[PDB]
Amino acid sequence: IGINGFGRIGRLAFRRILELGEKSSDIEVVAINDLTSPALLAHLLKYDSTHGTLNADVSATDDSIVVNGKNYRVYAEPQAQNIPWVNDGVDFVLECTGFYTSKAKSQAHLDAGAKRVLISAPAGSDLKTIVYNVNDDILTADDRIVSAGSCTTNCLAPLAFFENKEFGIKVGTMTTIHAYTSTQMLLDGPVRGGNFRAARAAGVNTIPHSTGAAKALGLVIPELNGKLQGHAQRVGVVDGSLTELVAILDKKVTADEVNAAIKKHTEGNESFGYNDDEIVSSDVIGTTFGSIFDPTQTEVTSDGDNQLVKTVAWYDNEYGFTCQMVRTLLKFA
Amino acid sequence: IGINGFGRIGRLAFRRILELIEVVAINDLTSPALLAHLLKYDSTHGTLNADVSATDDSIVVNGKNYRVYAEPQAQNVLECTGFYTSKAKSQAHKRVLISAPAGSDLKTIVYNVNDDILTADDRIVSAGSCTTNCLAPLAFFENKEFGIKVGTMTTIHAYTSTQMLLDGPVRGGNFRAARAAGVNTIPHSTGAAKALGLVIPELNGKLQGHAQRVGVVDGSLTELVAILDKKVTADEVNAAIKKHTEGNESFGYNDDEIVSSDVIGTTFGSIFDPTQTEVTSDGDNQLVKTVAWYDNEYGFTCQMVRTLLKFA
Amino acid sequence: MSVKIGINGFGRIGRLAFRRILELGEKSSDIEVVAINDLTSPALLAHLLKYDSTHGTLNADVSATDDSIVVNGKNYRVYAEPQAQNIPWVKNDGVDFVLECTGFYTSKAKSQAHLDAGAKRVLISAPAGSDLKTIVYNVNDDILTADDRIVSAGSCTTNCLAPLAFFENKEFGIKVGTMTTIHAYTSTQMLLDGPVRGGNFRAARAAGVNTIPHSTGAAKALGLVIPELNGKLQGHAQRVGVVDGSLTELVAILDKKVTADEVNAAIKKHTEGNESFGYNDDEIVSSDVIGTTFGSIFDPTQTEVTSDGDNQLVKTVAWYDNEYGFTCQMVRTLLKFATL
Amino acid sequence: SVKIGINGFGRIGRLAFRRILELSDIEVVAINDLTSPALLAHLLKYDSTHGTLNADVSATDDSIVVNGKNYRVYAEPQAQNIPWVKNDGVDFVLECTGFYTSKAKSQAHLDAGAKRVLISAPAGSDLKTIVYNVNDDILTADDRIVSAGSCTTNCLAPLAFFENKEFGIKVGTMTTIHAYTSTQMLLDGPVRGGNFRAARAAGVNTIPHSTGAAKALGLVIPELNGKLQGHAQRVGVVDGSLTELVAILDKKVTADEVNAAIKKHTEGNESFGYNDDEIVSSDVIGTTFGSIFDPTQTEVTSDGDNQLVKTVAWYDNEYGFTCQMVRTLLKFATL
Ligand SMILES: NC(=O)c1ccc[n+]([C@@H]2O[C@H](COP(=O)([O-])OP(=O)(O)OC[C@H]3O[C@@H](n4cnc5c(N)ncnc54)[C@H](O)[C@@H]3O)[C@@H](O)[C@H]2O)c1
Ligand SMILES: NC(=O)c1ccc[n+]([C@@H]2O[C@H](COP(=O)([O-])OP(=O)(O)OC[C@H]3O[C@@H](n4cnc5c(N)ncnc54)[C@H](O)[C@@H]3O)[C@@H](O)[C@H]2O)c1
Ligand SMILES: NC(=O)c1ccc[n+]([C@@H]2O[C@H](COP(=O)([O-])OP(=O)(O)OC[C@H]3O[C@@H](n4cnc5c(N)ncnc54)[C@H](O)[C@@H]3O)[C@@H](O)[C@H]2O)c1
Ligand SMILES: NC(=O)c1ccc[n+]([C@@H]2O[C@H](COP(=O)([O-])OP(=O)(O)OC[C@H]3O[C@@H](n4cnc5c(N)ncnc54)[C@H](O)[C@@H]3O)[C@@H](O)[C@H]2O)c1
Repeated sequence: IGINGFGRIGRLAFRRILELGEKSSDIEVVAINDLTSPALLAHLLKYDSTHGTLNADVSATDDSIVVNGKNYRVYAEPQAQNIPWVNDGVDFVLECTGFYTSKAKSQAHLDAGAKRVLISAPAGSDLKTIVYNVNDDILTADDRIVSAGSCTTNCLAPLAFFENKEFGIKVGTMTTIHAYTSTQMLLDGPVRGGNFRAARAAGVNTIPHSTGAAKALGLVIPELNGKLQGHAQRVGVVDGSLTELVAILDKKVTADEVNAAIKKHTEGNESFGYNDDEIVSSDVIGTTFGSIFDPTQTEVTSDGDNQLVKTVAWYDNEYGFTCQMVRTLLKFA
Repeated sequence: IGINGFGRIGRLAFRRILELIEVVAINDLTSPALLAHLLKYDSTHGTLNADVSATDDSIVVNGKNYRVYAEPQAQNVLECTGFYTSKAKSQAHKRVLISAPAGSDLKTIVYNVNDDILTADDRIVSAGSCTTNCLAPLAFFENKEFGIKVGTMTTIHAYTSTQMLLDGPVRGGNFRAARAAGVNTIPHSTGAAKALGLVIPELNGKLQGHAQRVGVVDGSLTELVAILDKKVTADEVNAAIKKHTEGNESFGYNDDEIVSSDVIGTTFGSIFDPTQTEVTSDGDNQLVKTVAWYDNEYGFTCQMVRTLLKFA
Repeated sequence: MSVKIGINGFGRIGRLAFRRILELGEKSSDIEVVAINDLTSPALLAHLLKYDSTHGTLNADVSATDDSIVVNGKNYRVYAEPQAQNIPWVKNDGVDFVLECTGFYTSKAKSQAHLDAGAKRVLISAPAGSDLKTIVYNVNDDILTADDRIVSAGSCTTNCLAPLAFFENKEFGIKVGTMTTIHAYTSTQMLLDGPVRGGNFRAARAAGVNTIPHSTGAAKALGLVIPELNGKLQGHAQRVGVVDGSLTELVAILDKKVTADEVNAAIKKHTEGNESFGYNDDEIVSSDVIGTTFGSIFDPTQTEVTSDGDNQLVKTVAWYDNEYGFTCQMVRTLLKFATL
Repeated sequence: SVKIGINGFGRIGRLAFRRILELSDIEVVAINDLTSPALLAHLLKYDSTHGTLNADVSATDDSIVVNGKNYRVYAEPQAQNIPWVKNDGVDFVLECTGFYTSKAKSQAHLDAGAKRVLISAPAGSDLKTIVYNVNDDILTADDRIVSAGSCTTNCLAPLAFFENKEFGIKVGTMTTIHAYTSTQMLLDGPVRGGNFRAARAAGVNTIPHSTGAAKALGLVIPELNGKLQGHAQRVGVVDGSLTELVAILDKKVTADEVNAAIKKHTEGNESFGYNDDEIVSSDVIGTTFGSIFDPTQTEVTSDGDNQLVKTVAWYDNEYGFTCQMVRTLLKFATL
């Protein structure tokens, strides 16, 4: 594997692959590309303000990072086609930059000689978007450029998939109360894209924000195609998010009935977990699920024949999503 | 006018009454010196542009004396302590306005929704919660125009003084209220939806909802997801609700794509935000999302003071 | 057949002390915790032990009963007696020794209550006056004797400053010093501006959105830990908007003319194999020390010597996890104090 | 009227615009940045630190409109190609981009036809560094490119100047407990310059950080050249900072004596204020002083003949420093 973008997702992908050890023996990272010195990349891998200090020996050379006696070549090629990692025997590209979020853009990795590309984000409606343990089965040996979806997609998908299987979703709306991310502003100022809300200080604001996670969920769950919409509120934490789903269902239900039906689909599920301890956002930081169902927030509102059903799942939008991406990575082998 | 509880709401009530009626005395659990200091210097709302000092038994603002008591039992009124949230408790205090929900056995007033149910016989009145003053007008005018069959609310809400600075024992013993407010999204109860029946009787039993407490000092928004009687578009929802904001000092309007800190210091109980309106349709099934911002401190406080002035 | 601990105050320090004793396992075998006292339900105490916003989720089986907390099949009786003298844990649970972590018994006279309830010994998780021993493990744990009944583990700042000042003074001689600790907010601070116990104008202010100047006795009282520095240091804190992780800056006039390299090499040698006084030259920031087991971590990258002829100021800096770092120091002092 | 072009409509640039607007025979006529006028108008109107501008703010395709007055917005990354002198009559450029932090770079504004340039940062040793009400008197009619120093320089300079005047500073060290700034990272990641500490999430860290404010204070107070060093701790608030100074003085002093001596130099001083109410960082947000002396934190440590003196001053590193720069801009008109 070649990692393009050794950012939050790229470095956590590296940590996840490393900590899996033998359960990841079928893959091996060999090289990294970013816009930065190997010295700083080694430093950021080692010391993480959100996830703590890597329990491993981390150093840098003029052109690489060294972890536990193993050399990882670092390039600084802004153009994906000019990365010569295919010098390192790269077969697949983990595309984590946010600048190649297209079949047409990620084509560059296939030009540099990659077999396959997995993009760490939504990447259009014209390729497969995989949420592991929802639709990883649509993957075939012909697939060259695949989206691992967004963090919100990996949280919403299993909640919606199993809720719809059990009760039938006619229509739903989503709000994700979502940790701030690296595209946001530390202080009010000019932001790429020019968005009036993305421009605002992330740490001291609730910021309404677009996600396609609901609108595009059709790519992951065809039966929900065109049935969901939603948006995010970016709030003042570094990591840890929850998705609220409000839906009209086919079936009349109670909260207990919704919770027992969804919970059964979490039994032994490493992608879609369960928690009824009344956790809060920081409790999911470092968890390995893409989605954690929280029955304690389930709410069914009924007046005669009209019924609204609220369900909620937590997610570590960094490490939780990353563990989903790595599961999807391993399946590509 | 006696302010019981010179806290966030009590001190902002004092600032609001001053900047506009007159306060004559204050009760809390603290020295006059600290109360004068907290009135003067406010981490959320800035420095009071007035001369503030203390004596051994009072606060002085612009040459005017405001007597300070430290009596825990009110049996020794703007009730802002959070410890007298009942007709029975507030009995201790001509009239009492409680700065919070206070049960189903007295009137709960959201100014510019139901302040007209007030009569000269009313002695103990609830000004409702901050969330009630935000939700009420959004639900009232949305229901008037389109008919709400059923709705759920989520308020993305600033942390408040009942929450914990760091994980620890909290009064009430709630597992979530116990957790560090500044570094958590914390699911949290509000009665604002379930009890909205007290303010808007026809929405009784039609709404539920809850809060997510998030890591800002002040400034909140309410999301309402509803099944309506009428098929609508976002533009149609926004134009219909917006007309009810024209000249409305309690229910304002903003389409500039603001964020939470922009409402800090605003005088509305509720600010409709058309930019977040969302209609989801598959055949005959339709969900409508509407959103209103609120300064849960100063916005709610300006609502309480409007309700206070109507008592004269 | 070991010394049985009652924890009074299952707060930040109390719960982390419990986690530290648990994770030490056999290295803590000559201690065992049997009982807890606080102002709350066992259900909430078990919840707070399990889920920690700063230090993460306890890798253990945690539950509650009507009157206790259960960790890994082991029962820990929970009382809710606000008066230390009325905690029946001596007769009920066999408590030898009280770990006093409430902040409300921060005196020989107040902590006397535990000796009245029948405890042999009390270790206070804070400064507790100038009339009992204040121990910083690996500076002065040697002044402990079997006669000692009520002992202070010092403050977090004391456990950070003490070794930095002790070894700096040993190598160069401190004539005079001032300290500033840039310190995480703590549970005594306010979430939003308002009335605070003690009435302090600064402690009253919203902790998350302010730099708040604040008293520490850590410098003034450092004499209790290091007699030769007695009356030579003063200092104060700036409380800043993080949940945990602090650093102490020491500015001193030394006997010796020095360079930064010379100060760093001399102090560093006293960190070799030192479980209490660690070393880090990776250019870390506050969050990097959250969960570290040192009371103090020397940071040579911040060392600064300012010279104009014969006038010289030396700035040295050490990080500390004011929660878990200090707690690991308190537990080291606990394991010695009980085994005396 | 004094006619101003703002280059860089960032934190400092937008606050400079607010300050000049609220003031006095000074007027902004044009703005240059790398963004839409729509977003610039939005950020001027709504400020997460300083609140909502009490004025009517709108945008056109090429300008910002405030209270029926048009302010042309350019998007020229090269200072020499900003046509604001011929188009808008710009006299003085307020350089607030961070990318022209040199006599040689800011020369570009003089090439585009500007009379003078004031740079909102340290800008080297080969032009004057002015802290208003310390050394604004060294300005002459020949000075065309001037540094306003840093926020920390405007806080430290008066504290050190008046402390040294009264007692003589032999040697000092500074720590500024400083709000996070726009160069810092919202989350751990690659940062320009590659600094291991500047790379770290600003909102959840105390981050040790360089300032030249002490080492280069020689530019403002020549006699303290080589006598001071120091550094910053970047902490998790949006704005509001304090400078601690620890010094060996010529004179034996008490805290009361230090406080009375320094306080005298704050009387009527619009640049170097006084506050003994036991304030905290947020209380200085929106204040107009470059420095606010806080006697409550004064500390003298003595053993025999060895004495350390700790003094402290607060500063709104945004609006306080900005009010200092606008003061230096108005003095430019008297030249
Ligand atoms: N952070 C999350 O919660 C999260 C989770 C799921 C999806 N994602 C997606 O993953 C991607 C990465 O986001 P992130 O949070 O890691 O951001 P980040 O800014 O931390 O990571 C981006 C990294 O890519 C590097 N980079 C940028 N342009 C490059 C180029 N042209 N060539 C090489 N390297 C380049 C940057 O220097 C940086 O290190 C985005 O597409 C994002 O939407 C993020
Ligand atoms: N802050 C908000 O967003 C908001 C908005 C609407 C309503 N409210 C309600 O207003 C009330 C006050 O909340 P707040 O945010 O001002 O909190 P706060 O804690 O700052 O104010 C409460 C004040 O009352 C004092 N007090 C406590 N017990 C007392 C007693 N027995 N006698 C006298 N004084 C006593 C406290 O010392 C404190 O000064 C609560 O009911 C709250 O639910 C809060
Ligand atoms: N937090 C730090 O960084 C730190 C570091 C070292 C020292 N300390 C000291 O440790 C002590 C505790 O501080 P903390 O941060 O753990 O605070 P905390 O508020 O989290 O813990 C105090 C606990 O004691 C309980 N309590 C209070 N009064 C009680 C009583 N009368 N009886 C029983 N339980 C009672 C409270 O309910 C709470 O659970 C203080 O003396 C503090 O100064 C704190
Ligand atoms: N923020 C503070 O506390 C503070 C205080 C004193 C000094 N300063 C200095 O002020 C300057 C600006 O700092 P800031 O915090 O306002 O930063 P900022 O990022 O908020 O502002 C910089 C602005 O300049 C614009 N810009 C960048 N390059 C440009 C170019 N070539 N042409 C035109 N516009 C360009 C950017 O779009 C942005 O709007 C820096 O030199 C900084 O060191 C900052």
